Amino acid sequence: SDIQMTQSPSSLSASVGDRVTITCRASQSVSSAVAWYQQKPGKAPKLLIYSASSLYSGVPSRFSGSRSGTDFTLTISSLQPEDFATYYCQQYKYVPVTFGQGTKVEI
Amino acid sequence: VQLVESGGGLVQPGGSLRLSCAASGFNVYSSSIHWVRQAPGKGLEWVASISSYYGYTYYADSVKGRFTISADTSKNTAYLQMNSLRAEDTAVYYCARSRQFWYSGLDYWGQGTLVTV
Amino acid sequence: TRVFKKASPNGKLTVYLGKRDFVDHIDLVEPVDGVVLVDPEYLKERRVYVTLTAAFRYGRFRKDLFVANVQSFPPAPEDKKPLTRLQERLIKKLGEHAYPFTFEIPPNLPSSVTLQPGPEDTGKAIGVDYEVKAFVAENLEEKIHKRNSVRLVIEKVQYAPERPGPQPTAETTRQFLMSDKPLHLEASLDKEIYYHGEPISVNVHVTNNTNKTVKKIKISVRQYADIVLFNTAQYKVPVAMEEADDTVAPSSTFSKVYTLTPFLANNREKRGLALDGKLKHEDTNLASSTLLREGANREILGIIVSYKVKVKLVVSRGGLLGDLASSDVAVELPFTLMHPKPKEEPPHREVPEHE
Amino acid sequence: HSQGTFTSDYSKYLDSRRAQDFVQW
Amino acid sequence: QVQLQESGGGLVQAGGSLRLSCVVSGFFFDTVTMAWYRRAPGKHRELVASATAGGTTTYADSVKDRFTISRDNAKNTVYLQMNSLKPEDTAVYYCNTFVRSLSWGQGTQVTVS
Amino acid sequence: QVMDFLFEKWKLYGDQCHHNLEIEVQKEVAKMYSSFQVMYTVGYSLSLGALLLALAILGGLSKLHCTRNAIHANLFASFVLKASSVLVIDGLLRTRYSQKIGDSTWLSDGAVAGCRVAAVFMQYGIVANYCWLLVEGLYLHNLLGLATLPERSFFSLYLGIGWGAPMLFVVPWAVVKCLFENVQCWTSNDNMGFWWILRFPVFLAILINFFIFVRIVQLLVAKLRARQMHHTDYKFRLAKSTLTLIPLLGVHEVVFAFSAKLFFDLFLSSFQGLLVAVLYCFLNKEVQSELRRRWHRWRLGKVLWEEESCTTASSSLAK
Repeated sequence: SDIQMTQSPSSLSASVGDRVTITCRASQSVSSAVAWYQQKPGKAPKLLIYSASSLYSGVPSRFSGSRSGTDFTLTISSLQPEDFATYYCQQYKYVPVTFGQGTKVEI
Repeated sequence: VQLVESGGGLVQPGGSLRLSCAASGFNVYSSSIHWVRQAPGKGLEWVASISSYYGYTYYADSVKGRFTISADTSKNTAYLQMNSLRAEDTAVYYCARSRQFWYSGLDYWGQGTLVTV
Repeated sequence: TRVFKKASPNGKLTVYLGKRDFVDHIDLVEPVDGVVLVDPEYLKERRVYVTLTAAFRYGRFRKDLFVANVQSFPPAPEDKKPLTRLQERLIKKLGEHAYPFTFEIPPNLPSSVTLQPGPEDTGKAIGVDYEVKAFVAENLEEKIHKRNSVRLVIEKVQYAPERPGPQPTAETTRQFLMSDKPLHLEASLDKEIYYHGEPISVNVHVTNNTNKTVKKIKISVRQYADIVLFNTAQYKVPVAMEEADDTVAPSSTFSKVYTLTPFLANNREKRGLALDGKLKHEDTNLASSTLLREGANREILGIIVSYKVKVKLVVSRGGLLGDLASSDVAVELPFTLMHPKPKEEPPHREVPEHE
Repeated sequence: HSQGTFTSDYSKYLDSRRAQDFVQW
Repeated sequence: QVQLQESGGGLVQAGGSLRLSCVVSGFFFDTVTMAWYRRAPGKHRELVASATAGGTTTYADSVKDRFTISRDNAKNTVYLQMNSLKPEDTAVYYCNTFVRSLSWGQGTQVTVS
Repeated sequence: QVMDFLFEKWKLYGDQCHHNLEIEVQKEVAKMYSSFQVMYTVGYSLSLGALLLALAILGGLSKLHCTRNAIHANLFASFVLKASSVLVIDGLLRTRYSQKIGDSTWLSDGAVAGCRVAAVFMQYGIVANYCWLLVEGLYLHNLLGLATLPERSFFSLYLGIGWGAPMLFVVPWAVVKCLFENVQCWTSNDNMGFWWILRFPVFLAILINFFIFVRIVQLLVAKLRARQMHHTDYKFRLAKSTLTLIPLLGVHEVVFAFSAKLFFDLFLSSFQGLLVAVLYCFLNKEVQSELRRRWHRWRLGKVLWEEESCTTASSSLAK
């Protein structure tokens, strides 16, 4: 029974600076082992947050994450032009580490 | 810190490639090494992991038995021996890094080399 | 945030714990906070007690080293201790039936440290650990069953100090047979504070201006565990070992460095190795060094873990045959191996769970 | 030696026994 | 190996009546107290009704005299009634022991019309 | 030579003959001296094991680095050599005599083949036994007396006075052993002047120790009052053990040189090995303290290694 994590919104279209919210569910309950990653075309993925509540070093403060039960949400206060990229989910509670389907924002 | 990996290219089914991952600024005993591949146009996927401090070695179900991962602490490099390719296994492989103690996600990632079958 | 729960087998009792581990400082220890819930229609002429007993397990027995009794029953004493923010926050969510409890661990107490059982050893724990239990009893002398009480296990850990200390160095001079020049050996480390898994480096400056030649140089790291139950006894554990077939010619100088790393991947088969306290069967790393006030041991009655790298310089006894003749010149370099200051609560299990 | 002389005195007992040994045979 | 299965839920108009029920297999609540926990969109669980094995029923101040709760040992199911519904009472209803034990489930959501 | 004389007379009488054609005293000496023979044999045998056991502790343990205690171990090598020498010579002499009894004297082959080598060692051991009593007295002189140099540059001379004296004074007796005596083991009582070359090296060692003994006791007693810190450290521990071995061993032969007396001497001489072993290797505090340290570790190891609880959950919390 491998854990399958799916994100309902395939892609988000938004202007510059508007509030954008995302969701990311998991088939099986995970306590806090959730990490958020982003990547750009022709570039390596970069970590954004870990444990769904903590903030990594060197990341702008506009990135915020939270958890409520079984789903996990990533919220961006102000959408800077450089933030237009693709975002992924990840769980690391068990050895079958599975990533999210993948969400891309553009404008 | 920055790490670079290479050793990929076009191959034929049934071939074998060895992927070298040079690491600088950290060792393999205090930092687990993970390999993540991404299919063209698809999402991310984890294939193998290694933790030299405890000796634990894990592989994905789709690559179980085929792939053997080893870390040489002498030159501080991560090595992945992959064999018996099919068409569906082609992707770009990223040699990422994670903290062995106080795991907080894949903080560091490699440059990435494309593998074509 | 999230909390921890330990439901009673009968479902009529539970305990809420804010966090598992508790950092123990040089002089004060972080207090243990929590809230215990007792179901209604179950406290009539009934009392609730919470204990923080700590014992050193023997095998198959145990010896109590610190026990504290606090009464969280609906009958409350007139002298009420102040409630922390975490305890007060749980009161609102849980309800008015929630009964907070507090603990004060005395200073100069052994930390949660265990030892490797061995190949043929059973699953019983051999090290020391801290236990939190909640039960209902008319009095202390009243017997408490197993299914009518909870059993929460916690650990006490220490973190590396933020103030770097002096660089460790050693000096020695061992005179050979009646007529010979003195033998000088030097050994030092770059720093004394090493994180778990971080490499360790030792520098050697040996100048043997004597007839006797120098055999292979031995580099080793040894772990100290002075387990005391009724008598003081120490143990030896060569966690890291290095082989160097280099030699020093008579009346010549030498200088080289060596790098090692202590881990239990190759030390699993060893018996008696000290490891950090484990709540479950999940394995941990090597036991961290135990900081002490150094004023007085005062029979702490526990396990104290110390680390120091030892260099051995064996002489080949040049001159006569001396096939079995060999003198070991050695010095000890104390150092500290502890976890750094964290920013989050550690998961007390392997983060990727094999299941 | 004081005891050494006494040990030499035992030789007379062996010498006497040797004479008896020939007599017995 | 305990599981929580509950029935009841749908679109009903204000001041209606439903038959929210749940069955608890495995562990038997012969003596321990059963409670019916309430959720809220964007908020946490909060208690509204808790029934015991002796009939000592209690209700929250905000949900005072709104309805009644009942329990029965046979087939170990407990019931809960809808009376004087208001639009602010729209969320998923949870059933659990007073100690929040017994493998907290998911339930079904009920809304006003 | 009594047995040899009878054999020579018997052989001559037999050849010539062919050409022509107090009971009680023996019973007392046999029974009584058997008790005396075993009286000192048990003392040496018990001391032989004790000396080997004491030597094993010093060599086996890691405390051999210090020269203060290591010098005691090499002194024990003289006691074990003397104790073994007396044991082997008694057995070989008993074996040689028993062979002549039941197991006509030239037929037996091998009587004193091991007696000569054992006799010289037995004389070597006793003279070297008090030679090392001299080095201990002078070595302790520069620990509790005025000194500046560390325990170095004197160890070379220590071996030159321990076995050095029984290297040019015992070898003249080796020449005299075969020359002018040659009495079947080179040990006899024909002339009392030959013992003067053995006792005088022993006598010289005893008197020179008395010169040291008076000097060392007056220096310590005078300095004991102000800043000696008695019994606090190893400085006083060596004083108790050494200052009692020097006179007790020295006067043992002084009164003897100047059968009730025979029993007392053998009884005292048999226990000399036991007395030196307990004072230097057993009654000493640091060796005693370290000995129980390993005993504690062995005992502690045995006791440690002898051959529906619901799971933890979690819940949300409002900030």
